[PDB]
Amino acid sequence: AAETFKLFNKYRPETAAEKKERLTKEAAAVAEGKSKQDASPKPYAVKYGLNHVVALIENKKAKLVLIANDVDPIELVVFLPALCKKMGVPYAIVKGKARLGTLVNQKTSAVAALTEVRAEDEAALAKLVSTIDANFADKYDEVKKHWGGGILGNKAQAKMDKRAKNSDSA
Amino acid sequence: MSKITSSQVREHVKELLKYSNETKKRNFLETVELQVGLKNYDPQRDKRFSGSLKLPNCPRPNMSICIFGDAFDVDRAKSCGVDAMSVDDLKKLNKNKKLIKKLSKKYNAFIASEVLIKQVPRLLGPQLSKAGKFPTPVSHNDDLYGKVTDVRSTIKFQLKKVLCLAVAVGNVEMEEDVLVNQILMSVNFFVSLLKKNWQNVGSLVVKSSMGPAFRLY
Amino acid sequence: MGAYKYLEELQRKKQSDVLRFLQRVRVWEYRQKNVIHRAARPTRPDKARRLGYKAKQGFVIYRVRVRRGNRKRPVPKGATYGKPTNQGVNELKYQRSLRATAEERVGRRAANLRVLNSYWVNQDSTYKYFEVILVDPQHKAIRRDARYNWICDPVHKHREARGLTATGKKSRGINKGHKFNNTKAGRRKTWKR
Amino acid sequence: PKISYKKGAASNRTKFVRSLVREIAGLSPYERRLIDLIRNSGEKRARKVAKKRLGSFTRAKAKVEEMNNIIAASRRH
RNA sequence: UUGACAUUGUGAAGAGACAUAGAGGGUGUAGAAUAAGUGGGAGCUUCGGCGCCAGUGAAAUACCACUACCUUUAUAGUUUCUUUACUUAUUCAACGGAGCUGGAAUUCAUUUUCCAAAGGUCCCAUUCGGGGCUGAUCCGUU
RNA sequence: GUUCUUUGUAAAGUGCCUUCGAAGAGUCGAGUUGUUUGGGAAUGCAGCUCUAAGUGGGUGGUAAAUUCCAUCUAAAGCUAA
RNA sequence: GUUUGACCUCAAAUCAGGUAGGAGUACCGCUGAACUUAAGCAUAUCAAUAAGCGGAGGAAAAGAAACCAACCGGGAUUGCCUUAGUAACGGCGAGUGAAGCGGCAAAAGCUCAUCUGGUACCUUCGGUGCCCGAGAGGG
Repeated sequence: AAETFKLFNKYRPETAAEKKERLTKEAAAVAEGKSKQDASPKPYAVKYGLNHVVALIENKKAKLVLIANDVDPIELVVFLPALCKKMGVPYAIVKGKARLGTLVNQKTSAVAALTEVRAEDEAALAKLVSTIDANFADKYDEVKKHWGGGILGNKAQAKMDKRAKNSDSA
Repeated sequence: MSKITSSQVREHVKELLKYSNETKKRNFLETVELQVGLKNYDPQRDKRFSGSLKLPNCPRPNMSICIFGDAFDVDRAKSCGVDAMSVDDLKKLNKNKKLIKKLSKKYNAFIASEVLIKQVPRLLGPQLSKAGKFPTPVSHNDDLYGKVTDVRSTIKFQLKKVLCLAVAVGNVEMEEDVLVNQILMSVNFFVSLLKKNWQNVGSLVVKSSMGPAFRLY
Repeated sequence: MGAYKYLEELQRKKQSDVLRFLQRVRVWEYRQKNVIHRAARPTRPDKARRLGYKAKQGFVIYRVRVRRGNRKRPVPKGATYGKPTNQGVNELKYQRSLRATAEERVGRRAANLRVLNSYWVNQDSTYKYFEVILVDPQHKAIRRDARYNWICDPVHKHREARGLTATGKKSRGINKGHKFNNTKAGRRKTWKR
Repeated sequence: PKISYKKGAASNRTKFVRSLVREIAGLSPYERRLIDLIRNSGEKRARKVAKKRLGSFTRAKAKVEEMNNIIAASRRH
């Protein structure tokens, strides 16, 4: 339920998640980076945690972020969807908090996570940014014309009883 | 066409919009040279003193020809002929009374002002009548004709509380034009009584004859 | 500032909407749950951190619920017994804050701990909700860290009853300077001069 | 709401810039809240009324949070 | 006892107004009538109309802004009040829809209501003994 | 007074260069109801209601334009004598 | 339609480890009288007294300025001194009653927004060995 003034909803069938989730484990796992030096080039950076993620977007280093849908309190994640669009940084929204923690190879859940610098996977990653705009290309008309609910069986029948009503009775 | 060039919401600065300056040169469509004019909404009151009346001297003319008739007595008639179209005696009031009114405006002496009084019924309606208020009587009559011909312009508050006068021709250059509006505003802004309330210059607008108007800050 | 500033911002607001939905739904949970609610997380991270909240052993965040209104005084029905100046049931108000009563209640239940801290976080109508930081003195984790170390010393015990807490200082009228102020050094300190 | 007009985003920016000028002016004799009303009320009342009504209520919401943070930042730099 | 405010949501309109855009008219002496009150002003268009001219007067009646007031429209509003409808926050007290088949009724028909542990299979066993499912029912605290 | 012994690194002074956040919201402030105070339109605190900005802000003993003066950054904390 | 292993939120148990409740005379935080005074009395006074309750320590409590200010300077906080029966309150009746400063006692400025537990090892306020859960910038 709720009333409500607009929050959050939308897109994650599992397929689109799953490709992004394997590409995040490979975002960490790709690691060399590498045993000599002082200066010494990367492959991988993965940073977890809501604070690290927000900073790296503002720094414009992040190639692609993930946010969990399942975040509660809601107001932790809230900044990033808008913020990253300003920056032109793509975001995916995974269904569960727990899932996001496992792929980033954390012990615990992750609210948000980032890939900052990928490794040799230019084409597939670009392919997922595009798939991510294919699911929510959107700009922001945010969104509840009020929703909340799903009606209840007795009210739903009342809806039907009211449609009959307009047709001959009222 | 003319409307698109102007922006109603925008309030421009004196140089950017013509007002008197560049853009309205484009605005004034007509075949003949139009005058550009200045308009104020003045917060001012019904009281006489709180009215705004005085005469500014435009640096650069209205560039219209104005034919004077001026009636004077003594060495002052002689003085008149130097910078005046039609020198008039105290006798001449009977001619203007009969029918002749071939003159734009009239200027008179203090001496003359007794004789003047007869003229007022005919003059007062067009507001041609001389008054200290619109500086048309002064014994330094010679200097003052020089000013009106140069193009000293007249300012009268309405009962409506708008104040208005023509500033120049649209055709005159932008640089020239800007100087005249400036003097005029400066002259307005001083005349302003203390007794008047908040923002003496409520609104400022200029237009051409035909065209749309743009507002100035 | 960095994450927190957004969260903190949302708090400023609260008729206002993204916070406002969260909280309206949280009101429902709040009415069901007890006077004592220990919680893992600050529904406040922004306010909590400045709060010196650091995640580290012995630290708890706890939510407390205190009634809203004026004061009611005993003994009704058998009304005193004094001149009209004395007289007051509803007329009088607590001098102490609702925040301060919430701290004393929390500390009372959790005898083991000492309150660092009080932050206010939902208004509904009948109830006022305060989320309290209580800090373990006794263990070595809190102790080994210098920033926290002060809480532990025996003088601080029962700081909330004593009025030493930030709110307690505030309700003395203490802040912090001169005229406003003078008899805030203590109440009893003027000592009937 | 959509359009106004004329101008758009530039007009939205004026409406918001004007509202700040009303709100500071509204602060500067204190209250604010009744004064937000009085400062608007002692003025023409059209464009101004609509901005004030929102400002009280909901009150853009997400967009304020957005704009303020950009301003904070760019006074940060 | 009684009204207001917080608690605090939904939207039907009846009635009141406030953006611009397009209309109309604008009740002081005389004046055919439309001189309300402002800048301006010698033309805008042509089969023309108004100034031109009538005629009076303080001032005359083209035309591009303007704008007090009577009134009324569009675009896409929004605003109070009701009431009056509606539930989702909320409070207090302490089942719903489908499925058979039965029976009543409509509609030519489509359509639309009213009502009311045994044995089977499987899995160990393949041996007694056991367990799972089925055993009229599928879906989603009052 | 005597005696043991690690690398260092980074901090810090002095001087050049731009620059600037860790700086705290139902708070600041308001009304209407209290009680307290020497506190008087001007003490402090409670309650109900409402409610900012973000280098902007607060103070300077009533309230309102300005430049600026003069001072200081709340809503956090500790602390010897 | 249906279950099983795993992720995190709430709950209950359990034993371990760690601490509190109570107390000592007064000192030391809130709620809160009256007779009494004004030759009555109702604001005021008694009095922010006594009491009651909560609770800490060897002192407690307060602290480095969103201070002071009425100038031009001071520069954390107590106390002492005196400011002063001044300002201010008040049937402006009775009464009530400061502060800034000046200078003393004594002085001090900082600090926020890998940790722990387990077992082993020792010279056991420690550290090593492992395992487990969680004021700022450039050269």
